[PDB]
This record gives sequence, C-alpha cells and structure tokens, in this order.
Amino acid sequence: SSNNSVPGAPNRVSFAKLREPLEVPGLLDVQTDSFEWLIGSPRWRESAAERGDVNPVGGLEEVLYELSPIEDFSGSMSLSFSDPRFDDVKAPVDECKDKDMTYAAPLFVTAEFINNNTGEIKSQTVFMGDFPMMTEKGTFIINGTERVVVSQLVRSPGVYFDETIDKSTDKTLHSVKVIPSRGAWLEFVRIDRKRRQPVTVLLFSEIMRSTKDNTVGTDEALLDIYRKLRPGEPPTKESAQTLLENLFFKEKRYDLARVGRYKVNKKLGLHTEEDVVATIEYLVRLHEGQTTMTVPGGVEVPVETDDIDHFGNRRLRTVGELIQNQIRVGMSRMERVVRERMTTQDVEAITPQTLINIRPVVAAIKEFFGTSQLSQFMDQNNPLSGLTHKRRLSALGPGGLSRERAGLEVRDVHPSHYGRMCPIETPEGPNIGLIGSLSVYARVNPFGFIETPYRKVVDGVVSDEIVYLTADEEDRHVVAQANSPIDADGRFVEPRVLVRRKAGEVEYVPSSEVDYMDVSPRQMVSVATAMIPFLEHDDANRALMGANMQRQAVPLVRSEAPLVGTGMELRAAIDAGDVVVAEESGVIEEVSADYITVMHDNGTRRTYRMRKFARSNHGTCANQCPIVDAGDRVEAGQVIADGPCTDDGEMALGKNLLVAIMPWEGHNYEDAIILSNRLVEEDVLTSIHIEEHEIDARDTKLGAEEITRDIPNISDEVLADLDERGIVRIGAEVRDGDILVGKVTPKGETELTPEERLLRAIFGEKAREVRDTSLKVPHGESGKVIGIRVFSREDEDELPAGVNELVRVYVAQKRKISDGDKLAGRHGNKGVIGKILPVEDMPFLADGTPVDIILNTHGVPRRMNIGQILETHLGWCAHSGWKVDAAKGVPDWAARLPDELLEAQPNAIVSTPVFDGAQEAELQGLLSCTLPNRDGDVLVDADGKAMLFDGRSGEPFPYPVTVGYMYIMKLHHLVDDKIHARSTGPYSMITQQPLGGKAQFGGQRFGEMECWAMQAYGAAYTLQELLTIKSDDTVGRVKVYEAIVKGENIPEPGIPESFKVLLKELQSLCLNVEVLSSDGAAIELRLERAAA
Amino acid sequence: ATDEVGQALREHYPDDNPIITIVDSGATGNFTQTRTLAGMKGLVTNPKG
DNA sequence: GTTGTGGGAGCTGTCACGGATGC
DNA sequence: GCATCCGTGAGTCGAGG
RNA sequence: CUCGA
Repeated sequence: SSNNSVPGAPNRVSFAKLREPLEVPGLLDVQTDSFEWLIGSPRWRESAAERGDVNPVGGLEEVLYELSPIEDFSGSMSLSFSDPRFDDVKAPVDECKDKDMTYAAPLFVTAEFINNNTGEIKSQTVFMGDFPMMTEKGTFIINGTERVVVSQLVRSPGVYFDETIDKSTDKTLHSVKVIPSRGAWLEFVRIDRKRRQPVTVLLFSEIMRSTKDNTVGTDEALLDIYRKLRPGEPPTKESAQTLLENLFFKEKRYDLARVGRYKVNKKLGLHTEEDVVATIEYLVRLHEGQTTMTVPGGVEVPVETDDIDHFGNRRLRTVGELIQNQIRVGMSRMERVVRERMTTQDVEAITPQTLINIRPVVAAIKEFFGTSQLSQFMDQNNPLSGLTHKRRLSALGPGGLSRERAGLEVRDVHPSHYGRMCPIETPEGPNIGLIGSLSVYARVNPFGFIETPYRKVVDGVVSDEIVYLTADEEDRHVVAQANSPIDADGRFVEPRVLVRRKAGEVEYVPSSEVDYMDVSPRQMVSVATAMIPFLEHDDANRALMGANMQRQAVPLVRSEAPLVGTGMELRAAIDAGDVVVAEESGVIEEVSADYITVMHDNGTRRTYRMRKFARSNHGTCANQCPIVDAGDRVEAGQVIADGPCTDDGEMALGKNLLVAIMPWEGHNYEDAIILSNRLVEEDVLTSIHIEEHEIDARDTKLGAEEITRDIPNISDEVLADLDERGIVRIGAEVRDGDILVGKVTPKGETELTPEERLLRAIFGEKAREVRDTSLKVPHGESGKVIGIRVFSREDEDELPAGVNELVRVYVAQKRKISDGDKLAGRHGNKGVIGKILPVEDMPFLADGTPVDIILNTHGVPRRMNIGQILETHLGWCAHSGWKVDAAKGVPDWAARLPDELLEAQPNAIVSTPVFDGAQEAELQGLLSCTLPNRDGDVLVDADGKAMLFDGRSGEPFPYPVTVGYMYIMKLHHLVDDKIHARSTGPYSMITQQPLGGKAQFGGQRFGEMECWAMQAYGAAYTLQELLTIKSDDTVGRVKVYEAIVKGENIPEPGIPESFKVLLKELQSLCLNVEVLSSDGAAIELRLERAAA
Repeated sequence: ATDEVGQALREHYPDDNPIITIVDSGATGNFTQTRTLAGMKGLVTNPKG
C-alpha cells in the first residue's frame, strides 16, 4: 500500500499500519529552492507569495540594493544597479561536460549613472559575467566536471550567553559573545583580542555598581579605546571619536545581520545602542539568576545561557547564500575601482560601462566554485550517492569551525536534530559528527533555520492542518509521537500520550495537553537510512555503516529491485534524477535504445535522449534503458527509463541472493563471504567500469611533441591496433601494457646513448632524436576501447598554452565478482569474498537448489544487527509467496496489520517501513504459511530453517540451517582496483625515494612503526636493506638489480640520499654540519665500464 | 532491572541454543550482547557522558 | 611621469602542560 | 612575588581528483 | 577534499 501517488510505480505492498498524512517534499528542494531564491525566478516568486510576505527580494536583488548607490564622496555623482536579468544558457549540459566548459548564463543589469550637478542621467544595460548555473539535478558543471555545493553549518548572528566556572572557588561566572553578520565581535568589555577591559570604563545592579572604574566624562572612554586597541599612534581626541563612530553605528563597516537582527530583537525587545543596553542588563541579571528581565522599552525575555549547538541558534547557509556572499565580495571589490575612477575622470563623459570593471566579480565566482571546500566533486557512485550528497550538511569550511578546532561536543547528536538532521548517517572516520544529512521531511527556511512539519492538535484531536516549526518554535510546544494510538476523527484513544518537551526530555501527558504530532515515524531519518529494512532492529553503529555502504553500491549491468525494501526506493530513485521521467502526460510515439519520443495530447512532441554507457565521476557506468513500449500511454511523472541502479523506478542497489547462515569450512571465517559460482556465470554481480585515459602533445624545450603512429623501434605487430594517427582503434581489446596513443617527445643530443650515437652516425640517420613517450595502459587494467575524443590546436579547439594536441581514450571493462571484492547488506554487515565455490559443492536445498551466498553465523549476534535475519525470513516469504488461512476467521497474529498481505504470489514486492511495518509475530505467521515449490514441497519450516546437503561429500548437514533471501550490494571496493605490486619504478626527484600511489606505480611505505617492529625482531640487515638499497641508495639499487639479473650475491649497501638532503637542508639553515672519520677531518660526499 | 531480565533470559535459554553455545564456549562475544539482543538494552549514555 | 575625495582579510567552537617573561 | 602568555605534543597505512 | 582498514 505504497507508491500510489507516482503513476506506473509498481505495487510494493506495505506492512505499515499508520496513514501517511504528508508526502516526501522535493528531496532536491534544499538546493533548487535556494538557487531559485538567489536568481529570483518566478518559481521562487510564487513560493514566497504562498509562504512569505508581499515584498520578496532575491539574492542578487538584495546584493544590488545593498550596493546601491555607488556615490562620490562629495555626493556629486551616484551609480545605481537594478533589474538583474539573465540571457539564455551558453551551451547545454552534455556539451559543457564534453568540452570541459562551465554551464553558465550571461548576467545583465541596468546601471543608472547620475551627475548631481549636471542632471545628466544616462541609463545603460551592463553585462556582469558568465554566471554559473544550477542544473535540473541540482549540480553545477565547472571545467566539465559535475560538482555539488554542500550546505554549511554555522552560528547565526546574535548574542549568546554561557555559564562557566572559575578556577578560584568554582564560582558561577557568566560570559557573553556577539557574533555579527559582518565585522568584528566582543565579549564581557573585552573587544578584538584586547583583554583587561572594564565594562564600566567605556560608557540594584549587583556588580555594575561595584565598577572599580575611575573616570568621568566621555573623553576618557573615548581615548581608552584608541589607547587600548589602536596602538602605534599617539593618543588623540579626533581619531578615537572617528573610529568609535565607524565601529558599530556605521553600517558600511558593521553589517547588522537580518537573521541576526531578528534573533537578537527576539532575545531582548521587539524594536544599535538599545541592544547594548539590553545586553549589559542581560549579563547583569544573569549573574543574578532572575527568570525574566525588564529593559527600558523591552520586556519578556528569559535570563538564560544559550546552547551553541541548538538548531535555533545554529543555521546552515545553502548554496544560494554562499554564492550571494561571494558575489557581494566581488561587487565590493568592483565598487572600490568604481569610486576610484569616479575621482579621476571627468563628469558627463563617464558612462556606466566606463567605470564598471567586472574582473573582480568574475574572479570571485571562479575562485568560489574552484577552490571552496563546499564545491565538491559530486559523489556519483550511484544515484543514492548523489542524492545524499546534495542533501548533506557539513560544519567545516571557510566561515565555520576547523577540522581541528572542532572538539567532541560539536559532533554530538543534539535533541534539536530530531526531524532536521538524521542521527544515523554520518562518516565513521575523522569527519564523523561533522557531516550529516538532511532529514527526509525537513525543509530549510528563509533565515537558514531547518524547519520540520507537524500535524496541528486541537483539543486532543489530531488535525490535518500541517505546520512547519523551527527548533525554537518546536521547543516551545509539546510534540506527540507518530506511533500514538488515534481513533478516526483524530482522537487519542489512550488517556495520555507520550510527548517531547523543550528540555529534550520525554513525558506522558494527558491528551488535552498536546499541541502538535509527528507527521510520521522515521521523520528523524535521512533518505539512505530510511531504506534499511528493520532499522529499529539494528544498532546505530551497524545502521550508520549500512547507510554509508548503500551510498557505495556500484551499478550492475542488470539491476534488480530488492525483494524486501522500505517505501523509499521509488521516491529516492525519482528525486535522485538518474531516471528519465515524463514531464508531460502523453503517448509514446517512438522508442529506441537511443531516445524516447512522447506525443502529448495537445500535439506537442517531447523527446528524451538516453545516457548510454556514460562514465561517472568514480568510474561507475551510468546507462539508461527505456521501460515503455511504442503506443504506451504515460502519465506525467511516470518513469520512462531506468537509470544505473534503478528497476521500474525503484532504487535497486543490489541483488536478491539465496543466503544460508552457517559456518562453512572456514572459508567464511572472520567476516569472509562464500559465493556460488552462478553469480559469475550469470553475471549477477557483474558491473561495468569506464576509465578515461588522457594524453597531450605540447611544447618542450627541445621542440614540440607529436602524436604519431611511428614510434622508435616498435614491432609492426604491436601497433597492429593503432590507426594512422597512432591512436588505438575503437573496439580494440587492450591488455595492460598496450599502446593507447602514440607520442614522441623531442630528445636532446647529449642523451643519445653511445649505441644510438653510432647507429645514427653510421646509417646516416636523421636528426629527429625523439623519445617514446606514448600513452600506455597502466598495470592491472584491460578492456575494450569504448570511445576516442580528440582536440587539435590546428582546428579551432581551445587548449592551454603550448599544448598542440590532446586525445582521450575511454576504456570499458566488465568486472565479474571475484575473490577480494567487498559485498554488504543494508545492515552494516560487510565482508570480502573469501572464495567462490563451484555450484556443485555449494550447500543446496531438498530440490537441488544450491544456495548463492554463505554468511558465517559467528558474525551476526555480536554486531547487534539481527535486522539481516528478519530480512532473510521476510525475503524467503516473498520469494515463495504465502496464503494465510482465512476460513473460520483471520488469526490473531495477522489481525492487526495485514490488509492485502493475507496472500502474495511468488516473487512479491513488499516494503517494511522503518519504525512501522513488519512485526515479529506477523513475520512468524507468514513463515508458517509459505507456499510450496513445483513439487508441493515446503522447503523452509516455520523457524525459517531448512535441511541442506553438503555439495562436496553428499551427506546432509545434521541440523536445519536458516536459509532465506537477502539483499546484497556490490560495494565499490574491488581487488582489480586495489591489487598492486612493484619491483622497481619511478623515484621522486627530491627525496630520490620511490613515488607513492598505484597510479604512479609507486612503492609501499615502510613507516616508522614498521621500523620499530623490524628492530624488535633484531632484523638489522632486513631493515638496512629496506631503508637503503630498496629506497635511497641511487647506485646501490641499480647494483642490486644488476646482481639479481646476473645471479650474483646482493652487494653491500651505500648511503641514503635522504641523509645527504638532510645535511643540505641543515646547511641552508646556517648550521655547519660535518661527517668525520675515526681520527680525521670531514669526509666529503659526491667510464671504464662503458668502453667495454 | 536489566540484570534481572538478563538472569531470566539466561535461565529460560536452553544451553544448546546456538546464541548461548557461541558465547559460553568462548567462541566470540559476551552475554551483555545476548542481553541487549533479547531482553533489554538497558540504560544508554548521555551526550555529556 | 605620476598633484582634486583615501585603514584588509584571515581566526574567530581544541586541550593539557611546562617554563621563560614581564608588571 | 609569581601569573600569563606562548609555544609544543596530540596513530598508522591505503585510494581517487 | 572525500573515502577504506
């Protein structure tokens, strides 16, 4: 009973027992609505009219109003910007990806210049730059790569009070801090890293009367600030006055926030100096401890210390606002030169275009999108990756805290996160607690505060009027729970109800005391987390791991929706934006492996091009396939084609495998996994991986490289797959080592070997003298050449300086599941494949059906994730189908929930939502009435177990084993990517040690702790060898190779080059270091074989 | 109360029950896990500690 | 050769410790 | 006579771009 | 920068 809203969406029967009173909002709205505010689109106009005041202003309109008008110091001239308009887009998205461009639109504005003494008003339309644009999917394209702007967590402007304890006698010491929208701050009156500031030396009070302060008049407090914060200059009477007037009263310097001003006026008074008086009164009357406070003109404020992690005092700046702030920076940097040109030039001859240099705004936008920590390479292993990435909230970055100045209380789950930031989905590693994901139903508001929806309660009556509350508004109310008994008409059945109050604590209050109720369970969860069946049965560690590992599934050649899922797979796949969706209801007029054309009813034609075998940012294969047939009538929103990890419109991150839970000969020891070789023969876990090799011919000192099929002394047979250009041919199968693009690089004459010198002399060779710098395929890689793209400087192809030609070979490979690959269930139950057994010796059921995967029993109980077991049971139920016996009534176990679950055909699609859905009793009931197989044999008994035969000896295993169907994902951690060895390779020019990294054919690092270990063994010679002739001895290593090749003993080791380099660095530090003999001076460091 | 439910659990469980066999034999895991799985997790810590 | 008006970005949610310095 | 202010520590090994 | 043990 789910997915009824989405047309054509398959029928996934749901065990849920609660009505869904609110659908999932646009799971990308967090990004879109933000950008649509920034731009001022009609969408945002209507959305603000529906839930906002009558005077809306977009991000750019606001920036312009703030900047206007650029005025001369004498007030003689004034420049005013207005009416931000966009042209159409320069190039489409796929075009920008192909050409390595930046999807953007030209920005235009009306610039009105006025000379106050000539009356001349020359209006003009000025162009501000190529403003980068947000795509349908909510991303950006910069330099041809797709990027996401992750929302940032930061402290909203305002004043905040806290209560510390002094090291004197544990006295309760109050402190305050004022965080501004822009400018400096202060504390208590210490200001700008200058302590020892009496609060009374700058202007019933308990200690305000005690201030100690010795002065009278206004010049003392005016001169003390210039003598205490503006040093390096004598004490003056005018400069201190000027600075004090330009500190906080001045609006140019000190930017009073809008959100900040709202928060502060809510903290002190409905309607600056008033604020400072209220703040002093607040600190005083907080040192006392009184409940409320009365300020002149303001009233009704609770005297209380503020929580720094509360979501009513912690906001997030969406993409729109980050862009707005970068634009403000560029605009101020431009206004500087605008005034600086107003000064010099003559009036009546300066047009808006003459004094407006946009270079700083362009550079600001560019630097933001290209260097900000919040513009991130889009995680697109699969649709769920990108969907969560867009909805993500991180606290690091410019303007937030530091990855090292962020302690542990920052990373703690605050009670105000309920329904706003999911508490499960967060990284396990260093970034833990710092990167969360937006809750499913959550929604950002104009001020950057995360609101969440609740059903209104009128006289213990759950209504259908929904209301969105922020953390503050919520705290001030009593929120019922979603799984609260309610009779029709919205009436709590129980005398009282469980609820949450402001203290972050729960209570059991009479029904007439409830204000709002949760819209649904799982309201606190994120999208990924909401997709773990039987979540409540899993510990938070393994559940966090399950979410994180769902975001790592690799798309498989053929995708299969989970036999048992939540209700979120469909909506997740759709919002993610990797499936094609019918924008307008019509009739399929044509369908091909290439495109899909629908004829709308009003005669309109719309066509959709299928992404076919597209490489993703992480090598996964984005490949769409249509799921409509010619003549099919499709409604608006219906899914037209499946994406990479989707099936009929549902997130299909893995496959349904026949699992047996039992230790099998140790091959699944200590988390290993055993797979049936079927999964290889039938490609059940096979995936496609597309890599992009690139190579350019550029200008060198000795000339210019040339991409040529003619490479020095290469066998005609080796080039057999190269075209005339020296580029491999499409569809060619390339093993590791083959050539991909031939290239020669001008070589100097001094480098020619003596052999080559004589060869070019005797045979009268030419003066080419090049080196083979051709692009070869790296180790552990192979595949068919999917594609070839090429860019020539000859043609009108734009490339960097000195780069003549540039070719890119796109190579695909089909990876079969293999030993070493990493699989995992949705319950944080990960493991590498220990062995892939022949189907014949796999344990099999009575009917010869061999299991597909053997999961070691010893791994389940201690991890506290029996969720996988419940899933196995329900999955077998769904794979066999069932029929609850209704004759003589409906059994009590199936009475509560089951409505259309009383029977189900084999391979039925069922969803068990989190915190609702399948109950243990109902699971057991279904397990009792399993349907039989072909021969009318019930294979899995009422415990969920079944006898199995040892496919090796033939004898049956003595005890029944739990067999079932489990959803297993192929996580993007594959041996093919991680195997790496090296005998000898490139070294670093600085340390002369082996390069690091597989991509560079590097060597393993023998770290300090490894040398400790080696010493503990007493393996002196092994440690020396590892550290001298394998790393740094520039002659020792070549000697070692020469000795191995000629069957001679390994020579004695020399001197690590890194030591010479250390000596050189010391010397450069003016330290005279010197190596000495037993009794001698400093030792110094620094043909016949060739002639032979 | 947590210790009492753990005791009742250990009593009710037959000693050949696999979840008991795996813990008692010393193979892997403690009985606190058996108690939080069936029975009750008990008290959970605070953000403070 | 420079001749009318003129203070910038940055922390900025870490902690626990030991010993010059500086009033 | 010492109280602050500063300057030093704060796990290892791996992968992309 | 993100991620793996």
